[PDB]
Amino acid sequence: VTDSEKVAEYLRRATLDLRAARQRIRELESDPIAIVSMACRLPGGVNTPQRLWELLREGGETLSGFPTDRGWDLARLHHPDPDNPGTSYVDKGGFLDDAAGFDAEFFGVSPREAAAMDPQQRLLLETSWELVENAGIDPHSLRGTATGVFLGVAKFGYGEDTAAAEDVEGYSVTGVAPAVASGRISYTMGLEGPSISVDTACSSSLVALHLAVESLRKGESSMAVVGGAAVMATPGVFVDFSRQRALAADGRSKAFGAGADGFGFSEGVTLVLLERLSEARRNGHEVLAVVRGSALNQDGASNGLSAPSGPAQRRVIRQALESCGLEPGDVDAVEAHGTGTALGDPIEANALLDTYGRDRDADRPLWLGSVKSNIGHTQAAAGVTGLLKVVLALRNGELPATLHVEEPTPHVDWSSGGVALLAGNQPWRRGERTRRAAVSAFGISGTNAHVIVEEAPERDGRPVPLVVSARSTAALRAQAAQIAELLERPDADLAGVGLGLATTRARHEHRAAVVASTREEAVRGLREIAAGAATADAVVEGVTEVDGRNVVFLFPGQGSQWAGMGAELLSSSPVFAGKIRACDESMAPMQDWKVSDVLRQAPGAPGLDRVDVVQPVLFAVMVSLAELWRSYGVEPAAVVGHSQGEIAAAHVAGALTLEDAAKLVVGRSRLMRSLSGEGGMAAVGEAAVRERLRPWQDVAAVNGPRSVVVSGEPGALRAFSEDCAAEGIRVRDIDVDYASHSPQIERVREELLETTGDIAPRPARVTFHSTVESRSMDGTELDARYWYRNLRETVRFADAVTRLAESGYDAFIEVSPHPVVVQAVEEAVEEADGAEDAVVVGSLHRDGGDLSAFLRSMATAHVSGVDIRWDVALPGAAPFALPTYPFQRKRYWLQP
Amino acid sequence: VTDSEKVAEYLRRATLDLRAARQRIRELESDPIAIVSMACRLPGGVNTPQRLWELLREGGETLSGFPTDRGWDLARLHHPDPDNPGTSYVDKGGFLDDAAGFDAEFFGVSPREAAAMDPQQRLLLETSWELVENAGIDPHSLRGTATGVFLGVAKFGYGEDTAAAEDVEGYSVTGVAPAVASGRISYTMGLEGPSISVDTACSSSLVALHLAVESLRKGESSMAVVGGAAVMATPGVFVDFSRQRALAADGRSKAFGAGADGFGFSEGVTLVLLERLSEARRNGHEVLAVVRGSALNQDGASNGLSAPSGPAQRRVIRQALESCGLEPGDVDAVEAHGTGTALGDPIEANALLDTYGRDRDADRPLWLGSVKSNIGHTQAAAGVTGLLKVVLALRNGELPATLHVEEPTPHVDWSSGGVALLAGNQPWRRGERTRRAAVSAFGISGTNAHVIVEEAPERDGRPVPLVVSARSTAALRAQAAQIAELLERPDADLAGVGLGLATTRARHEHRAAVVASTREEAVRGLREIAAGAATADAVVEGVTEVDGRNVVFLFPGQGSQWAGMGAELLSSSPVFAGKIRACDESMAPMQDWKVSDVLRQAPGAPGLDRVDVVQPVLFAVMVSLAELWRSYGVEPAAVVGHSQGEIAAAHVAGALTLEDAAKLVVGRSRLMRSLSGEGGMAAVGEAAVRERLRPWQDVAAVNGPRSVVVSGEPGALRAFSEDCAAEGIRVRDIDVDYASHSPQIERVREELLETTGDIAPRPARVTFHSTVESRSMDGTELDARYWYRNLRETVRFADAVTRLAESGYDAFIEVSPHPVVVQAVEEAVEEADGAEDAVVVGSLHRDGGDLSAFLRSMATAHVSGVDIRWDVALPGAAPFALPTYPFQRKRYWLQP
Repeated sequence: VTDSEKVAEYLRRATLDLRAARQRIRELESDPIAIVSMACRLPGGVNTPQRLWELLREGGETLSGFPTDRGWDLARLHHPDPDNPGTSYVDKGGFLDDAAGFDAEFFGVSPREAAAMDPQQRLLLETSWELVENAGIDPHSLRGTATGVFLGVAKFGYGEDTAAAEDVEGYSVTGVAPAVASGRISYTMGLEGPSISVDTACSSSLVALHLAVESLRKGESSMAVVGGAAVMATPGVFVDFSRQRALAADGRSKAFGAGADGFGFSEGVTLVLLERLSEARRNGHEVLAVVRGSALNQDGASNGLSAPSGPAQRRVIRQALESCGLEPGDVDAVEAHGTGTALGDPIEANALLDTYGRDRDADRPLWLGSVKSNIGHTQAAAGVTGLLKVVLALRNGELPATLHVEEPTPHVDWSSGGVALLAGNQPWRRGERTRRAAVSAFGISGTNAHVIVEEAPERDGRPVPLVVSARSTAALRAQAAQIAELLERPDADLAGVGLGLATTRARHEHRAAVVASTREEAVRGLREIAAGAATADAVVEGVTEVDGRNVVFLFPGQGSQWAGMGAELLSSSPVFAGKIRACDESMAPMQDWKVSDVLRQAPGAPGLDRVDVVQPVLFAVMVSLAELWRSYGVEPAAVVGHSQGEIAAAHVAGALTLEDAAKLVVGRSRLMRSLSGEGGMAAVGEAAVRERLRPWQDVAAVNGPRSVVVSGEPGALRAFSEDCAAEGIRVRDIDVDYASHSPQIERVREELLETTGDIAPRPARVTFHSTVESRSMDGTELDARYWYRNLRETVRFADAVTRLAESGYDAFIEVSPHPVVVQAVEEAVEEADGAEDAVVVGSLHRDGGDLSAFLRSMATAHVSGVDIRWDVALPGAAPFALPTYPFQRKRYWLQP
Repeated sequence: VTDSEKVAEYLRRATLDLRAARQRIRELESDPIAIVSMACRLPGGVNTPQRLWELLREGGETLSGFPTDRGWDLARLHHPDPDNPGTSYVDKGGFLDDAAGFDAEFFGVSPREAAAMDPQQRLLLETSWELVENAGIDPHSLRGTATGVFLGVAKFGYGEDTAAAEDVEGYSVTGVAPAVASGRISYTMGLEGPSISVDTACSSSLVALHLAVESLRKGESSMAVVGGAAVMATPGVFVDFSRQRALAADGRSKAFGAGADGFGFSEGVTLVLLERLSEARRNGHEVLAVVRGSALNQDGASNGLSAPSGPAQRRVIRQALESCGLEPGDVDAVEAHGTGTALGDPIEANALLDTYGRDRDADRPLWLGSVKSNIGHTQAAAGVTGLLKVVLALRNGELPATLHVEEPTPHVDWSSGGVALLAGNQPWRRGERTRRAAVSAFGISGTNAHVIVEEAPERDGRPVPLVVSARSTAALRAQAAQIAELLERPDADLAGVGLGLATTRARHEHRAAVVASTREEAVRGLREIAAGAATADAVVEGVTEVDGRNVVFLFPGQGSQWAGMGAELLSSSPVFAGKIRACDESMAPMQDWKVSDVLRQAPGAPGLDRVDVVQPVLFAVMVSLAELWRSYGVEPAAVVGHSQGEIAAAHVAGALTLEDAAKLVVGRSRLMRSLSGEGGMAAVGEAAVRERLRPWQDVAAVNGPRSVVVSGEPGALRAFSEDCAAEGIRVRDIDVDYASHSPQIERVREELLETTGDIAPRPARVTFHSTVESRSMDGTELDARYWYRNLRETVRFADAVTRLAESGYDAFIEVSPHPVVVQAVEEAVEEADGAEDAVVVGSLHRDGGDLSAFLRSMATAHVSGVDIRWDVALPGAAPFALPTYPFQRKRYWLQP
């Protein structure tokens, strides 16, 4: 190597490090911050951003009379004379419809604590839940994450007049402390990021935003919850501002109007969720808009404590613009404060003229509007409201008109032409030019805040399962009804709805599942759930306390087979079909026919009548069903088998390889077929059975305290059956052409060992509770002699299930094409002194051997706490927007 | 240039850019922050950090009973039964001594507003002023600066139990709003940095500190004010927590003690001043310690809302250590949040053992303590209080012992030995190993904060003026008493105290000044000021309203000469001697003597009798004094001269060069000598004298409405004197051998014009209000013809004085070795229509011409609003620490 190239490599490394350093500096200074969702409670029964957008664009108001359910004494409160004390001269204001409502149980709050709680905190809890739901995130997924909370909240004298009542738990404090406002959100959602509650007058919310941005840029918080709340429980503010004559007589905020005369106050709660743009892209979240820069400062020594200052506003605007490295011609509109104050509006307009309006393009003037003209003035939640207005304008591509600007104030020389007020709705559609806007807030204390916002960057008939959950039956019914209403539209994408329910919603104790192929059946089932009568077979429900289980796979013996089982699954399940094909190829150098042909009943294959064909086929089917179950996230904890089912279990446990299992099954099946028409079996008190059997010499298996199977020669079998039928319980016969688990087996031992003395077991990965020696077994112990013993000795199913049940296992999934052992398992569990909320489920049925039946089985399991990865059932689908949780509210108010 | 050299240049630029970028990254992330000043108000009459240190090191307690001056109904309040409602079973706690006191006038707030004010805000104002003064900074110097304010404060209920009245200004709302708590600090001090108030339970202060550090690093603020306040207006907290039995029976916080049983509450306010270390070093501030890193987080879904969580504490400790890049072995002591709670303390100790205690060196176990055990609980200001104690420990190099630790708690295991409690004071002298400590805060809301701290980096008999000022006479006397007591100490430094007063204190309305050379004269003068009798000589007082003045310079004519004038100045003033020496050099090729000889009265120098020597000496002295005035920052707005004085003025203004002025003055002096013993002058209504003069043929000047000057031949002079003597007012004579401003002069006209025709005047940088033509003149017009006319035509001194007076000028300075026109100027301004507070002052006196007299003259000027740059008088002196303002307090309290 020469000197020049050695210098060049150093230069290249230095340049790369320089680029990385510049990237880090940009990340720390002006990293773009995205917005993922938003939520709001606002006057006039407004609780969705869509409703607010409709109101704004239409151009309505929410002003109304005083509330009447808050214990206020309206009689003495009203008086015409402003000078009269303890009275106000206005009777119009914004208010919330149901501020007294709350659902204590959903948040695990006792009634007394709920009553002691400030309504603000309750509304923040509800709005935070709805916010996290809207973004498309499971609320439970945030437990244990660096998520911050930043709120602007202040006390409004709630419950002070309430006579001191006994309070052992100190509810009196935690219900009114502003810090607890965000502390309780963090506590309930389980967040670990910083929790802060600021109070800087009416600009609090934006202040809370600014801090949050820094936290997100310092890599200290992954997500931020930013917003404000204002719910006045007493009329004190009205009286105080009436003393100063700072209230509009009619109660309207006429921003920049000739008749501006004061404030129109209102309540409201608002929240937004913030994350880094790059992290939003990486996680796949959706983006509504982007934040670029912000600026804060103080008016300083102004003319009076509460008077505004123009120079401070100009300085903060310029700082905000320079921080993000933009120019004043880059902005298109401003959501100015505009509280309708007589003295303030001209100042703000002049500042805007001097900062943006100067040297403005003659054709592209700055559009100026105010949201306070419509919704009023919420103080603590004022700025975030303007931000939300800007976001809605961006999404809908339109600029709502601002009200009461028919006659602009003469004090601002609009002849300059740099700015213009939105007298009517203006299209703001996307195009080559970038869209940007600016939001402002000016606290009475003197702090000012200015923020810049920019547009976001440019961007079959198979079975469908649907899951729904809630914490109460009424809530579950309401949820089902809401989903039904949603699905009745022609636009709904059934797969999208299913995926959204499966992945973007939390799982509560009350659960209900519906598998459907068309929307009509789905809505029918949802109506059944809402009405409380789940008669249909496509609807299941349940209630559970634990989100997990200890799953066990049961592998039964004969009886489950039936012609055509698995035909549909072959075409519908690539995993199952692949397992069957693999088993076919593995079994290939032992025989001619293929299980794949047998299932389809193709031309030229044996039927399900000879042992040598049924046993391998059942083995293959059962293994494939086990693979399918595992595919959906259900990894077994232990495996149990019945007779040759043990083989399959061993293959599932990993102790054996597929080829060895095929050899074993083929061997045993052929050597058993060698005994065609030489023995029999029948079904049925173990001791009583043995005593009755003594007279002869011909016990096979034990399935419970009363279920018993007997085997042996035909003649003695008939003799015993005749006696038993003449004494009591029936003797049900079995379809088989031999006698198993009997001395008859002794003859064929040597050939079996000759054939199968070459298998090489392995260590196990899943507990293999053998039914032969009744204990956990090491994979090494399963040799040819073990399988001879398994074939020879008696079967102990009841004992195995009992040992498993009292060991802490509570879920039992029999892997078979038909339920034949569920009943015995249920009876044993009931007689067992183990977990009482056990769940037992089959896999398929004699009929309905299609994917839908398997999904119904999985839903029956899921509604009982077993985890399922429903997303697997919905390949290629995209999630869909859904409504929020239907809270069941009650009244909680502390009255004097 | 070879390829290698160019590649080397590219490489060098890349490397330097990379290094600068890494520096920028470090500045943004973990730039060290310095502490410059601190202030506190605490129980037991503790109002200074020094008192707190004394208390802690001695190991005292401030516990006391409930206040009796807040209106609380004590009889009903106290009761033993815990469950009896509306009563408290604890009767001891920490309280401030003068919560109700406040100085209203100083902060410019009316008594009614102050009464409506929350005491917290008042104490915040006082403590903020004291904090800014302690740093060694003029509070008025922060006006128009980007200084942020961050506080942790919450409401307690001042004013709810009173009746609403006429509040036209909104005092009821403004007084109690927490946002206004910081808004008022910003407003009164004229700061433009962000003002933010937070509430996060007991950890609010450290959260504010974290935010302030972030803001300082971002460059958003130049300096930050951080701290908290907690004043208990009503006994709600006590009764409330009594309902829960959460309070200690004795009210003593036995942190980490076997007897810990609950809380003990106290009131307190604390503040600290922060700025980047490099900025403090560059500006030259004092550094008390360095803050390195901090971390905030939340308990998350802990065991209950109010319960603590150890894992969160460990996480925040690790984040705090990692933020600045340190190791647990680098910390020598921690100040826990030990509140004396049985549950909490073991958890915190266990968390500490797992982070610093793990793998800890066996010869330096981490020292553990808690300040709360001494001053109880401070709630909102708790965190910052701990930070205080550490800093003091750093400054004094000692760790105070902790109280109530006679028997450590058994729940925690100290056998590990990684952590040890501070049973007794431990020497902590500065040495090779760096000293570091940590502070912790855990709020009930669930927010946990951790911070790290490090020690700061390593580092005649002339006259002296002492200045004092205040907004009230009583405050001024109190200040003077404080300064005298400071000087009475043996360690007191005179120059340091003088400079500290000059540069580190704001200048207020009422002012006083004492010039002294020894501490004895100083202390006596201060005592006389404190007595209210300014009878002494080296003491001046006054009251001024404006901080500036339109100053004017006055140059009198003959009369101010005397023997020995300027002897002390030649030695005690380099500027004066330099200017006079320059004049001598400029004067060399016209004469032989040096004016220095005449002033020193060196042998062989002409006496002050011959007119050919007197005038140039006055010229030189006047220009030298003008330069002396300039050097102290007293720049003249305009100049005015009497007779030859204009020449001097012309040099001060800049129209004439020193050499040219010497030429003109020497020529005039010689031509006047040429007419020795041929004329006379005498002093004296202009009309009354003009009507008298008609008979003869000889008027010289006009000094005022009655003061007039006459010149003429000896015979007519004596005749006029005889006539006026037998008619009334006297006629003073003048010592001179000629007649000036008369037809006599016309003889020597042409020779004067020829000799002095080489001058080349220039534009004048300062207004030159010529008295020859009664208006301002440009320099270029001042030719030899003009100067001949000056020597010839009458003077209009009074008219010039009046015109300058009514034109807005208010301060007149007579730059001369003796005042000869002070009375006339004072009268002239009296009958004018300008400012009524015009100040007039001389420069020296016949009796006394040393630097001290000139300083007294400048003090007489300064006490009337004229700015002076005193620090020039105190070169090299190191500033000295001084006490803060002596607030005069009155009771303001809203009673039920």
